Amino acid sequence: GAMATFTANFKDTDLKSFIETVGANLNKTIIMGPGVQGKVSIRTMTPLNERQYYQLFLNLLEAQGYAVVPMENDVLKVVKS
Amino acid sequence: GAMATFTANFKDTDLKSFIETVGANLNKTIIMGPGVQGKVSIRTMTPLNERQYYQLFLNLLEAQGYAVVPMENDVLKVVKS
Repeated sequence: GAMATFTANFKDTDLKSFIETVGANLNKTIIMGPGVQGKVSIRTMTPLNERQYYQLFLNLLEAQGYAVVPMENDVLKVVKS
Repeated sequence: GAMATFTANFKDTDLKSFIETVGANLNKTIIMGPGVQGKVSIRTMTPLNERQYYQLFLNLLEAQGYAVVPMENDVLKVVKS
């Protein structure tokens, strides 16, 4: 039932900037290790609700070789796996 | 990369006018119940995505005593809570 308003359409986008954008869109504080580097592409087929967008982000980062762990006070920390 | 593009800058405007303006920005037709009245000022601090913007709207209205009910054909209904 939740509103489906989240989309992604990135081609060869800087991965750090992508992570920052997603974090902002999810109202999370982002902590990134210095190993977080490179490019990512992702295009949603249809709009997502917030939880589905969060799930996509997790599944994508895992596939990219990045570990993503929640920390106190609304933090997501992303580091090399 | 361009979800977070909603903004608000309203000073001493009619609540009804504010509701209508949000509706237009969300491409939603507004249905208002009786006794929706007031004045509001509100300013976003950074640009918001649709979920964030809608939630800001809901939070503001709830503080005034109003609920929002999505309805069919891209309607938002605003009634006393």
